Amino acid sequence: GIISLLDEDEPQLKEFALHKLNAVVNDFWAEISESVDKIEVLYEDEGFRSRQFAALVASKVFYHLGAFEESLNYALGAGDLFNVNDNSEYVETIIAKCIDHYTKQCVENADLPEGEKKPIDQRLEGIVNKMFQRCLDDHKYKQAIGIALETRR
Amino acid sequence: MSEKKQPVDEDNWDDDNVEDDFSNQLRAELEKHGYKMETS
Amino acid sequence: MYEQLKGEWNRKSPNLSKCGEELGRLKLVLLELNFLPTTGTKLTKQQLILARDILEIGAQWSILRKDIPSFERYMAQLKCYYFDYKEQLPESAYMHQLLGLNLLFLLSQNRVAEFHTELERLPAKDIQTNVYIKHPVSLEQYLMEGSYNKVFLAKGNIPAESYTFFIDILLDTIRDEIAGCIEKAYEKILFTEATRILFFNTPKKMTDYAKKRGWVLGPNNYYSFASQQQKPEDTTIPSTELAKQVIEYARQLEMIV
Amino acid sequence: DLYSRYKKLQQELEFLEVQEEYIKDEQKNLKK
Amino acid sequence: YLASLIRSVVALHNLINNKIANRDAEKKEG
Amino acid sequence: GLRQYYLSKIEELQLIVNDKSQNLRRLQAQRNELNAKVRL
Amino acid sequence: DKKFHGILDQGEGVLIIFDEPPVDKTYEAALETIQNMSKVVDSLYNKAKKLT
Amino acid sequence: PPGGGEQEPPPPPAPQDVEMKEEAATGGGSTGEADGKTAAAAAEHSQRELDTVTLEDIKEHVKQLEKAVSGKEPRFVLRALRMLPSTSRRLNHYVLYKAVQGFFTSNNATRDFLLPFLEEPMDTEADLQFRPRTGKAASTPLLPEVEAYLQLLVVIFMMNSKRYKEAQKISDDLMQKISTQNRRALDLVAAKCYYYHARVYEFLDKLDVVRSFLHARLRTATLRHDADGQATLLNLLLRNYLHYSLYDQAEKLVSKSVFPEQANNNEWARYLYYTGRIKAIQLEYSEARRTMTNALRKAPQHTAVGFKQTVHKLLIVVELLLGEIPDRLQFRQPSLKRSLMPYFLLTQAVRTGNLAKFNQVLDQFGEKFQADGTYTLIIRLRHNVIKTGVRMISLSYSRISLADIAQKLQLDSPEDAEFIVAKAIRDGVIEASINHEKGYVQSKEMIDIYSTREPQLAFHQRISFCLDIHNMSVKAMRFP
Repeated sequence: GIISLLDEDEPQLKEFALHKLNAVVNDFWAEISESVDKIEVLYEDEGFRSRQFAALVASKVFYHLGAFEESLNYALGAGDLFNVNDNSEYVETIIAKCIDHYTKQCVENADLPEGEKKPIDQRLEGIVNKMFQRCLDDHKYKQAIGIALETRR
Repeated sequence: MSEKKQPVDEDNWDDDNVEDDFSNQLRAELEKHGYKMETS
Repeated sequence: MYEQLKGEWNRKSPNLSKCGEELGRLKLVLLELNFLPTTGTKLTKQQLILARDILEIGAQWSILRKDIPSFERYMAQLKCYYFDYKEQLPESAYMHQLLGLNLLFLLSQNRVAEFHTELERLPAKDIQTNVYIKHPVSLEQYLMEGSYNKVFLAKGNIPAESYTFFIDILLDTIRDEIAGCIEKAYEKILFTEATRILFFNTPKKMTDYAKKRGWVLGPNNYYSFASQQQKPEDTTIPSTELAKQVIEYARQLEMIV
Repeated sequence: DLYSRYKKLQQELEFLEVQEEYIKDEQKNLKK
Repeated sequence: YLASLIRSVVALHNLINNKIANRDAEKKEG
Repeated sequence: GLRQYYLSKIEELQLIVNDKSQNLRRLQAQRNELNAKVRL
Repeated sequence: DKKFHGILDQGEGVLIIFDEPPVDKTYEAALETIQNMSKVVDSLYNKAKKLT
Repeated sequence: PPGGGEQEPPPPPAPQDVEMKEEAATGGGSTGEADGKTAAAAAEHSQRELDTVTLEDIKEHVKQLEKAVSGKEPRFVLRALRMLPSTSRRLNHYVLYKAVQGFFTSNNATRDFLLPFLEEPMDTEADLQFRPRTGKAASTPLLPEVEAYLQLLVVIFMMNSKRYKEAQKISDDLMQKISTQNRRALDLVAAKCYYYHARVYEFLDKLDVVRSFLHARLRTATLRHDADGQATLLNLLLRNYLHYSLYDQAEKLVSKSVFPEQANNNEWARYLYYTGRIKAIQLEYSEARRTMTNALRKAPQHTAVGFKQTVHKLLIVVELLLGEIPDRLQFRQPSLKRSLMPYFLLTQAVRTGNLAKFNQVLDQFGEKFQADGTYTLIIRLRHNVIKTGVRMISLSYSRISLADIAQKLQLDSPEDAEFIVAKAIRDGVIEASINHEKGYVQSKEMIDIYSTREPQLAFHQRISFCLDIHNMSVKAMRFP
């Protein structure tokens, strides 16, 4: 129960659980198949100060659990602790569904953005232009007009 | 053809049902009848 | 060698002012090193054999104070330690009496699925050897069929440790079960026969069951409400469902798909 | 230009649904 | 239940009547 | 990233090309046959 | 010998007599078709299973 | 030299006869029609590669004196294989090394000389962008090293040969894998080498860092291609996760990778069996027997099929757990008959009502069941023996004493002979009552089951089923 240590709400262990979730959440990516609440509320119980690091490890495990959208939303709440993670082999996983749904949200936006719009998550929408910079960065630009028009920006 | 990736390495049916009933029950039931007369 | 702990652990300190210092001692384990299995430095075992002896005794007193959610915390951490292929002690005088102890309490937890997925970890340690773990798996085997008296003959046979809190929950999950199985199609039972089918001579505990369910308290009698008469003779429940199904036959019969 | 592939395979799905509905919506009238 | 059982066998005999006209012309005609 | 935002479905929007053409074929073979028998 | 049908009692000799032609035509004359059709699918092996 | 010079000189050229026709026709095709134009959904080179695995399974046996295969490696590895005008000399090089075996002596590769037989993809303008060549030019030496496995100071030669193929495998995962079928035709070369990547490791090595590499292999799978990458990477994911106690079973329930929707008729067939045992081992009985049956009737027509010797055993383990039993020896073989007699004697005890007859089997063949790895399901049949018996006795005897049924079931106790009958009614085996004051268990006689709705439920399962196969006969007919 390598995450059942969160039973202790004492803030020292709440700050040691993130200290540990860096190099121990790697192996048993199946043994954490049922840890939504112990990540969201544990990411809102401020004793766990690296609250979005827990959302990081939950996006690690839930995409492994095929919960691409649960890993996705735990990437949403994962703040800049996820939003800076953009160029790797597994981060690309949970940075498929995010804009996979944000792009249609913004299709609906650019179709009619006047009122009643979807809540801009600023982390669903955050890495959008931040990766449009990658369209600038590595000097690949044909894929950027398609990104924009796909996200209807 | 015939690959099978190996991970490890009438005449017949009616009597098998008849083998199931008297599997260990009175195989040569012939001579108990000669002994059941004076007992029962 | 950073111990702070070898004085008051074997003797009973029942819920005294040690446990907060004990967790604060388990805090000073975590500053030095993580309880990550430490794949390198196999020779250094003071973080592995000496530190886990604290964590296995830390699960031991977690049942004596009736601390159930914190009990499965330590035992799950011990499971992540014997998962390590690094060579350790193969066992001790505790590993049978703790791993099979989780087998005996998850027995009480009403989750039979995790009772049987343990069986990968020890193929031969159930029947041909390790007789102290034969006893819990044969127990839930005896709970599987109707056998109840051979279950409480095993409540005359507790060999290893006390097993007190587990068999007392095993009392309670059997108390409602006979109170469940008094409700079959029985005749009159006097106030002696089903009075002693659980384990009671004559307290007022029988009225606690006789007023919980039926089988009314009378002149030495359990009254039988074996009616089972109201439900039959239903043409309507087919006639709604089948009229759906008959048109469903004609869909994949004439209309080309 | 993966989005050129996107848009042309979109045209593909569209016109293929076109042709599929066109072939499909005769099996009754032809017979009749 | 009998009549639907017949319906499966008849179209299966029709299935071989198309596998007789598929394989025995690709070598012949091309 | 944004590269891994729109690539997984264009991978197989090409695989979803000839399914409906196969539908056209399995349908239209018989359809043309029907039209032909009729005008015959 | 089935020339008459009924039942005989042993305690007091009561002959409960009953009669019904139950049904024979509907099922067994539809049952033998199934074993006819089984031999048709067996004969499908001699023009399909051997052939393609 | 006469016993040599008449029995040794025909082993070089007659394999050279058939190896200029099978993998030279594959090298003549799958460099120019897999890297070339196309090898479509109806391809031939995969089945041609299926023809060049099975033939070489039982082809080579000997340590290859006279360089009959030990001279094939200095032939088949000096290959650029770039284009036709530079391989027109290589079509002579298929014959130029033949006299090297004949006029002179080559380097006899006997357990030591594989190290100068692997470093060649630099020699004379060889490449790795043409991985329809180089993934096959990996597997054309990667198979016969590991086909015999020979297990005597060889493992590092198998390893470094895989490392060069693992270098081809990373270029597969990263570099230009689209519409050349660089993933597709090498997902087989991934899958087929994994069994040689495993029986090395299941013999002397570890198992688990390959699993995270297989997660990294499952990472790029269905992430560029959704054909035969979702399939073979999950049976090869499961193959020791079942034998381990790690999570891997409720993960595979909620996993999206359950359906690759096509897996080439033989890997799809056992696919429903490895997850067929998962429901068997975690108590899901009634769902398992239909994916156990479906995993049986999709297998081809070979005879030495020792995994099929296991599925026919396991399929009616869980049906003894459910009650139904077919004749298991209905396809009995000279190789099935010896693999059934301990296990057929088990179900002899199940159809009977005796209790310690189970014990007379489980001491006689308790060791045999642990060799097949099935004992943990065998041990719980005593619940199903006693429910078979209590159905058997209650239907036969109408008004039987409860102090008689225990002596017939050798239960040794009448005081719980009431109690199994209590759980027989709680489960719902028999309906009727028990006179606990007297001691008899009476049973009501059955009534008109014909005028009950339940034979229509025997029909409605099969009315709708038989209209499906008539529809499937329509949907599968008019391809012309």
